[PDB]
Amino acid sequence: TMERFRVSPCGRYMALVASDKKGGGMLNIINVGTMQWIAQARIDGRHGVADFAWWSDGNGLTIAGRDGQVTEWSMITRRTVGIWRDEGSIGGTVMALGGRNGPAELGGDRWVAIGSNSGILNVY
Amino acid sequence: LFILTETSAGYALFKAIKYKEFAKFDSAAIAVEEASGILEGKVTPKLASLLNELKDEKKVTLAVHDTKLSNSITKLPGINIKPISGSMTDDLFRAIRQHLYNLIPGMEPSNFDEMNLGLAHSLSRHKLKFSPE
Amino acid sequence: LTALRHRSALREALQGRDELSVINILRWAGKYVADPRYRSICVDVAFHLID
Amino acid sequence: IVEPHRHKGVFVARGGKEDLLCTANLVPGESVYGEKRISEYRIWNPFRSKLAAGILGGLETIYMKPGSKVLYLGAASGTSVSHVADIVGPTGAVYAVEFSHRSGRDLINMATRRTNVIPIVEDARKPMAYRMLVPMVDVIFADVAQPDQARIVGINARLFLKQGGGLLISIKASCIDSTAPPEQVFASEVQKLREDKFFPKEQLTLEPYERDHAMVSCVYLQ
Amino acid sequence: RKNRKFLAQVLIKGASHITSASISEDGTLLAASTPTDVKVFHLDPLYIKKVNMTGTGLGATRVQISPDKRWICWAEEGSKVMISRVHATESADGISYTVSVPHKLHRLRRQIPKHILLGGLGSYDRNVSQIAFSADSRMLSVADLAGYIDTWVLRGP
Amino acid sequence: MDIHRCRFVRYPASAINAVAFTHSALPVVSSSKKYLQKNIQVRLAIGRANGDIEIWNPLNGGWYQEVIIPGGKDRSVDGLVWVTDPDEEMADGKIIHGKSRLFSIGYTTTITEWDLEKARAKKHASGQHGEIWCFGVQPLPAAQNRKLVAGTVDGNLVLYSIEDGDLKFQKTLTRTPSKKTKFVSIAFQSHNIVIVGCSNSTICAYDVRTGTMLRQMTLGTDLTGGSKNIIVWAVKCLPNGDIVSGDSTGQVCIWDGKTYTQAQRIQSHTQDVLCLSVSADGSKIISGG
Amino acid sequence: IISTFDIRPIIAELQDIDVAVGGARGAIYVYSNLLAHLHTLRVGTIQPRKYHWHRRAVHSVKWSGDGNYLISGGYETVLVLWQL
Amino acid sequence: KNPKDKRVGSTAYRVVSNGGDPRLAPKAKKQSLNLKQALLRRDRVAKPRGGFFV
Amino acid sequence: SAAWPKAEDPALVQELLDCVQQASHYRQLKKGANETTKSVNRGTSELVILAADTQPLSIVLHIPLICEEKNVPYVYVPSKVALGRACGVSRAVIAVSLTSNEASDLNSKIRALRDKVERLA
Amino acid sequence: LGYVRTMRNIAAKELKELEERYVLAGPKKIVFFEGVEERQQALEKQKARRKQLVLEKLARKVKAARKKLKALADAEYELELQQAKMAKTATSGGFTKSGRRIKVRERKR
Repeated sequence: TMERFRVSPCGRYMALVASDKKGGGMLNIINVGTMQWIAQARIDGRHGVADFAWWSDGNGLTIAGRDGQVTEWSMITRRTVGIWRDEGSIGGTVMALGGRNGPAELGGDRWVAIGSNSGILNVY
Repeated sequence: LFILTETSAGYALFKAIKYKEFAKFDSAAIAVEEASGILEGKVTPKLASLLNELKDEKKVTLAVHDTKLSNSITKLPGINIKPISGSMTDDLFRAIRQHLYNLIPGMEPSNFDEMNLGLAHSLSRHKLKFSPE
Repeated sequence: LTALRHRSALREALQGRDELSVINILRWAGKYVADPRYRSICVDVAFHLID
Repeated sequence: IVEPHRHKGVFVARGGKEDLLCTANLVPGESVYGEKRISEYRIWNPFRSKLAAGILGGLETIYMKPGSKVLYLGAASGTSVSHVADIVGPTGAVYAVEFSHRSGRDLINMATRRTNVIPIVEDARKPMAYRMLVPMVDVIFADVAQPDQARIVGINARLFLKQGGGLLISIKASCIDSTAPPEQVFASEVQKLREDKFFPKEQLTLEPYERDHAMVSCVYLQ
Repeated sequence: RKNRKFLAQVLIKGASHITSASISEDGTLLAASTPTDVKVFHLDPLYIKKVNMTGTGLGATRVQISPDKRWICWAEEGSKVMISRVHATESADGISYTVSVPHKLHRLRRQIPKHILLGGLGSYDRNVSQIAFSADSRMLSVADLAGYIDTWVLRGP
Repeated sequence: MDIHRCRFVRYPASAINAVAFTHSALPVVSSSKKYLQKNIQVRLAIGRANGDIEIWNPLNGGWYQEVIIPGGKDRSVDGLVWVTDPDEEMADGKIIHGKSRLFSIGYTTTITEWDLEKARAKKHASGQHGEIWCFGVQPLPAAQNRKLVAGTVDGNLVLYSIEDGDLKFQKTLTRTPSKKTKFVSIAFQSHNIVIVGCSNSTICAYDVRTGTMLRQMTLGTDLTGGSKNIIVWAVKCLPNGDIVSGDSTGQVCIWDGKTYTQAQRIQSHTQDVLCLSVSADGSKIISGG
Repeated sequence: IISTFDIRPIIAELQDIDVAVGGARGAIYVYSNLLAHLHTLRVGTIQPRKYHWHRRAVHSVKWSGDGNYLISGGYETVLVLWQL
Repeated sequence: KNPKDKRVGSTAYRVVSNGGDPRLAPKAKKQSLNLKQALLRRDRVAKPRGGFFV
Repeated sequence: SAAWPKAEDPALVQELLDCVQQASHYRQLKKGANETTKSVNRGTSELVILAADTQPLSIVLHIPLICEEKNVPYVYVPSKVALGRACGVSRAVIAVSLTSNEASDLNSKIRALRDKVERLA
Repeated sequence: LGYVRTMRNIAAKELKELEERYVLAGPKKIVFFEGVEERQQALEKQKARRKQLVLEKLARKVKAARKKLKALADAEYELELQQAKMAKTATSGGFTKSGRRIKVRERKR
């Protein structure tokens, strides 16, 4: 499928969640100007990738999988910056990421909001 | 061949088949201090009064079956004879306690199991206050 | 079998067999040499089986 | 009417519709864990006792008589060890060993009254911690829920059992291997004892009373 | 095709495995060593019987039979070389073999330091790899993995 | 000299199941320090499927087969592990090298210790559990207190004790919830972290002291054929911390050492990777399928 | 026998090169880093990565863009892409 | 092997048996050895074995 | 610490919480420490899941004693908030106890799940 | 529901006591030997109505007590489903009379 994707705010890249669940989801990252594969970000979960969001400077992306694992994955070093856990999420459904004046090495977005399948939305 | 036997009351030594010597004791609250002193392997007055000879080491041997007690009494410089651990010494320390009815007319012509019972109650209640209630 | 004569591999197709399947291909060759619509291919298979 | 059983120190009480097992109370006028008593005889319950389930199953000998020496491995809160103490009498002595602390609490609070038991709150996998406290015994009873039960029995029998001694061990198949057949689990435990230099005399299952439990009665070096 | 002949197949009882074997020069005496027992068979051109061994029972790793069929030398537990005389008594039916009680011969105390004997694999390189008689069996030799060769001579009556 | 060539002696070949060196690596010394490592006995043990355990000697490229110790009928050898102590020193500066003991399993519940001096089996140890399928000796950081960890069929990681010429079933660390989890390979990342592969597509990372579980690495289905459960036949650990694992798809996965997640999937073989080997400095990986 | 080669530059300086030599026996040998191996008498051991799929000689080998893929083509009428 | 047990109808009298494995090796379980093979040949079939033979 | 039958593997934790959610929809579940203690004492309880994130951990330690006396399997999950919104509560539930009945696919799941807990023990 | 719970506690205690009494009324054992000779010697040594009525009686008592406990347990489960069907908000649990299982995926806020 090509259904779920996100274009970067700088417009240079575009990430597509690859339809391969199997206890962990990957997403292939495509240069927008030439429409060619340039990277791939794989996170471990149970059903894959719930959602994801590009950082505001445009380099990395934060991938919130199902079963609570959220992963910051940079584009410069092209490997995972870090993994944290949503508080008590039995499974994530959506995520968003916004604001300004955040941390400089995590994209410069201030707030992340992760909504789970129970109905609870945590804002960090 | 000095062997080191520890019962609830006292010690015995069978160096020359037949028993050679002993050390007896009864009915005190320092018996539980003896019990803790062999729970670790510390200095013990009954141990020291047993191993205190005046000549020298004459052959470096002392057969004690627990390695912890062996290498804790190795470090004492009061007599500087070095003991040996349990080199699968099942036969010696099993046969002496099964045939320990031969020993009983020697050091304590009696039945000394009431202080064995008392030390068991004292240690078990000490651990029941270690898990306090 | 015509495709295996055109692609040069009929000898490769026949050379790895065992006793029962050689008997099976011989039985097909015997049963179907009679039709002159594939007498040529059938005789060629029988050549390779004899060799 | 009370008769003594084939096993010395064990009594049965017979009536028109019942047949119960019982023992001779060492402290008369006193009960321990809420057991019926007949005038003084305490009724032995095979549904709470491993050993009393063996005797009603067809245990040929129990290796212990009044005046013997039994080491009890796994004395869970002083339930069966009181009846074993009443079997061995005042000239006998039962040495209870129980690592778990709550059962040690109830075991010592039981063991204050009956003086012929001595309780040891120590791990049964470390016999050199109570080698000072335990003399040579005649019988080892073993009801401990550990997978190296034969190894615990082995080290305690190499340090405390007499030549030609007795072993009554209760084996739990769902503790040792919960997937194999229980016959295979029990045969492997018998073979482990046999290479551990016992001599298996008999094995019987406790299965009107418990589920997948064996009792191996064996002698040591004879 | 008729030249060779699959003559005999001897099956060993038990569950152990044949560590080594040896045969006399005329083939009437065969000896096979398991790590439990050392078995000896007598052959008649077949007809095979089992010569009763006594005194062994701990197995061996190498077995050699003398060219005059009088000495049977094995390597019990790898490192302890033993030997036994066999007495051959003729009769009206034929020859029969009685093997004597194994007379262990002692190997020379070599000078090896204590740290070498403690460390490493221990006394692993003591077990004899080859057992060789002379062509007239007046002299034995054995050799192990360490490089040591120990020889013996025969002193007769 | 007249010769009868003879090919009618059907000597049976037997499958090698376990190859295990004495020392995995020796410390590098110079040519002026060549006399220090002359008495180090390096031997190679090879265990075949007919239960033959036979010692080789590398001999600086000589490869001389020294001893063959055969097992009985219906007896195989599956795993081989040498346990080599560190270098002890005497009072005078002389070096006692490590006494090396050979342990094996035979598709049973029993770990056997072999006596290479007497050329027979020295000891047996067994606990109430399933058949042992994989085992290894805990690496050095303790000094005299080293312990074997053994996985098995029904799950439970049993732990055996070896000290002062002893081999006894000490305890059981943990067991899996699912009874259908079979432990097929085991390798230690450090002194206290054991990496086990399982049959239910997982690579578990247990911690030996408390017996706990750090993380359950997982692998997907095999999409080449049927039989959805992948089987991690061989795990091993790089010196910098990463874990290399060959599995049922013929892949070789590189797992991160600090996070216990995968960093790479290398599709290498067509059928399944059966054994791995890792260079001593961590520079080369050999995979055999 | 070298049929073709493609070099990619690892970079506004020139840090390294990666050479892909498509040989006439069918293989594609990828020499990963060359200027840092021959910059340094003595050199360290260099060893190409072999990628063998073509039966006949490989006609063209090229690196693709970012450098993730190695595209290639031979007599067998198939454009092949090494994932790499 | 082992002598089979004799049941009177209530009890079972059986000879103990450990005389199979003295010091040699324990005998491999054929049910476990065939299980590891069945994990190795999952759905795959053998190639035809030999040459020209019935 | 005192939570020794800990469920640390996330696959097993996900299986436990999925079976808790299914039993909660079947109304075969007892939520809370007091209701768990009542079900374990009455003997209707098939499996019991405690939580290890309890801030005084000693307020659920009495349930291991009653489960040792009644021979039911207990297991510790990491997060009480996860246990709570697995039951569907919108509070933090520190102990839950899921019961059995005559014939259910849920009862088969309960038997397999307590087999996995016995594998942990 | 409270009445059914007390009766179920009483009936479960009666079932435990009756099952204990029935077990106390009425490849199990394995004996090991060193060899075939000792096994055969032990085989040579082996070669050398009231209970039926009272055990059938205790068996019938056990079956009736199990029926009573199963009936009270089904009653307690039906009453818990009645609580779920009559909750003040939409709660899952129970089947409708058409057969479709009630399952609401809302959270209790």
